[PDB]
Amino acid sequence: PEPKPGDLIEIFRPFYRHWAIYVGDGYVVHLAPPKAIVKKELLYDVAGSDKYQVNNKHDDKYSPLPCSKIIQRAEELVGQEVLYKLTSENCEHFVNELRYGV
Repeated sequence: PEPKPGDLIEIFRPFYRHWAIYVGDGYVVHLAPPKAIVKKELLYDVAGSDKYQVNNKHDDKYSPLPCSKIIQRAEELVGQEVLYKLTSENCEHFVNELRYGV
């Protein structure tokens, strides 16, 4: 089933979860090493063969930003580097910041 634009994507990679944000038409916005940059890539490629799901876990208590703001922000961040560690705590924080705001 296809994710909605703005949906948080939890990719069950072996021994670690990788987070992304769906920005429509098959694409996700996520942090990746090409030292790590914000990339706009195909969900097909980012998920690979790994199991994944939509997980807007904080939607029950927190209110998501309008889907226009989620996409404008996520896409206007693409290209910008992050000099911090690619921890699942940080990958979750990065996407939660895009969906819910600061």
